[PDB]
Amino acid sequence: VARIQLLNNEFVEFTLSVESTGQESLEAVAQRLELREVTYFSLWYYNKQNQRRWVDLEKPLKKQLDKYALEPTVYFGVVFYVPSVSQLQQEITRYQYYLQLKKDILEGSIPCTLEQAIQLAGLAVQADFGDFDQYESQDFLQKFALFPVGWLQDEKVLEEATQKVALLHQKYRGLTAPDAEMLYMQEVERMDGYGEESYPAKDSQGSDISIGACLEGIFVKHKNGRHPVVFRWHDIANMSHNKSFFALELANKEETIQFQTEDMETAKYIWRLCVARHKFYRLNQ
Amino acid sequence: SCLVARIQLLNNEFVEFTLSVESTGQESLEAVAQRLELREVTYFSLWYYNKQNQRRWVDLEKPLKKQLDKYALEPTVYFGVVFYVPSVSQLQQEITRYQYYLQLKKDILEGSIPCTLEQAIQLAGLAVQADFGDFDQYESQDFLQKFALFPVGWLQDEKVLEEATQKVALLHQKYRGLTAPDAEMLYMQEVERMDGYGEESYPAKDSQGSDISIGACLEGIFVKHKNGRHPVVFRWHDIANMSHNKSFFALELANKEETIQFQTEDMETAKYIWRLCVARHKFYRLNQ
Repeated sequence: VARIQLLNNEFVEFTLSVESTGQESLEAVAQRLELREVTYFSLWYYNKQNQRRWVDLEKPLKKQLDKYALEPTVYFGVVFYVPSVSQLQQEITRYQYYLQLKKDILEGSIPCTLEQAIQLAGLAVQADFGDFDQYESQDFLQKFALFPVGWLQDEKVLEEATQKVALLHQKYRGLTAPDAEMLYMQEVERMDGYGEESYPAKDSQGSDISIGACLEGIFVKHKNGRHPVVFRWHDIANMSHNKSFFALELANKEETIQFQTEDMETAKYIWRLCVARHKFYRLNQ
Repeated sequence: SCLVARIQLLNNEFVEFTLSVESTGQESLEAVAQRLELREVTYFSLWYYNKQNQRRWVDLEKPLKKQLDKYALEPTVYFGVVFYVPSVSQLQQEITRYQYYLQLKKDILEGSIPCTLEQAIQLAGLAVQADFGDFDQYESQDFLQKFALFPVGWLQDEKVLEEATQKVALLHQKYRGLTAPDAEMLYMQEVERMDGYGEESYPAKDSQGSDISIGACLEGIFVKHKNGRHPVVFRWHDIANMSHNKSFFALELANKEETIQFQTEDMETAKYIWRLCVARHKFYRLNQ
C-alpha cells in the first residue's frame, strides 16, 4: 500500500497491513536493507504545506498519511545524529548514515564553503567510484556534473574546482569505500549545522528566533546572531507544549522559557521530537 | 463420570449443563457456537480460572471434565475471544461482530483495556445507542441509571460521575438514528486502537529473577515488567524457535547464540505459554 524513497533515491513499494505502525514500516525497510541498528533512523513525509515531518513511529502510519500528507510517500532517513560515527557498529549502518550526510550537504542543511565542497567531493568520489582512472575521470566530465546544478555558475571556477577534486581523487588511491566513507563522515560531523534541526518561533518578547535540537541540547538563535544560547540536555528538567507554545524548564531556574510556534500542531510536533532527542542523548551520552 | 458445569456467555448470562467424561473442549465450544448461531468460531474459545486464579484457555482437543477437575477452582468456563483481529473490519458476519462487541465492551468495563474518563464517556454513548436504540423510544431515559456505564476502580468522584452520566445521555441523544451494527462497529474501532487491546500476558520470571509478563503480539513476543523497567518486543523474524523445556519457556534468537529464558512456576505453565504463543503466531501468520 506504501511508497518509500530510500537514501539511495530509489523508490520501493512496500505492502504492509492497514493499521500497521510507523515503527512496523521502519522495521520492514531495515529488514530489506539488512540494517540492524535501526534506532538512528526513521521516516518522514511532506505534510499538506510540503513541510517535512518525521512520522510518529508509535502510531498507525496510513492514518498519519491520509490526514497530514499530500501524497502517501515516506522517506528513509537519520532522525538521531551521533556525535561520533565510530559509534556506528556495522558497515551497513555506516553506509546508510553516509548517504544521509551526503544528502544533508547536497540539500544545504549543512552549509559548506567551496573549499569544503571540494575536499568532501574528493573523498566521496573515492568512496563512490573506487580508484581514480584517467579515462573514467574524463568520461565522468560528460556523463554527470560533480557539483549541484546551482552551486558554481562560473565556468572557470567550476573547471578549477573540478580539477582540484580530480587531483584529490588520485591522492586517495587505495582507500576502500568503507574507509573513504568514514573519513567523509568524520569531516561532516565537525561542520556547523551537523545534527541540527531548527524551526521558526518567537521568544517571550515577540522577537523572531530559531529554536531546535542539537548534539548538546536545545538551542535558540536570535536574528542578532550576537548571542546564541544552548540549554544543555543535563540542565533541562522538563519540556512541554500547550496550544502554540513549546516550553522548557531548567534545573537551575524557577523561570520557565516559553517559545511561541506557528501552530498547536507544530508546538506538539516540536515538543515530540525534542523529547525523543532528549531521551536519545540521555541513553547515548 | 458427570460434572455439573457452568458457562458464562458474553452477555454475562450463566448457563448450566452437565459434562460427560468424553466431552472435549472443541465439543463444548462447538455447542456454544450452535446456541449463538455463530459461524466464525475460530476467534473464540473457553477459559477458566485455574487453582492459582489465573485465566487458562482450555485445551480444545482434550476432554473438558478432566481439565476443570485438575486445574479449575470451580466448574465454570467463560466464552471469550482468544484471537483478537487487528481490524474488526475483517469479521464477516453480523453475529460475529456482535459477539466481538460484547467481548470488547467487557474488556473496557472490567478495566483490562485502560481508558480515560473522556474515552469511557464516548464509548458508553455508542454502547447505549447500540444496546437501547434511539433515546426517544423511551418514556424516560432513567434506564441509564440502572446499568454500569463505565469501568470501576477510578471513578469514586460522585460529582464527576454525575456529569459523565449526563454527557453519556447527551451523546446518546446526538446518536439518534445510528443503527446498532454501526454503533457497535464504531465502538470496536475505537477500542481496537487503544493500548492494551488484544494483549494477553502470562507470569514468568526473567533470568535476572525479576517477575515479568510474557505474551504474543502481531510484532512478536512481548515482555512486560509490573515495576515498569521497559516493555520489550522480540520480533517474530528474530525468533528462530520457541521452547518449553522443563519449567522454562525460552526464545532461541536467530542470528545469535542468545537464548532468552523465562522461568515459569510449572512445567504445565511453560507448556501452556508455548502453546498459546504458537497458536497466536499461527493466527497472525494467517493474517498476512
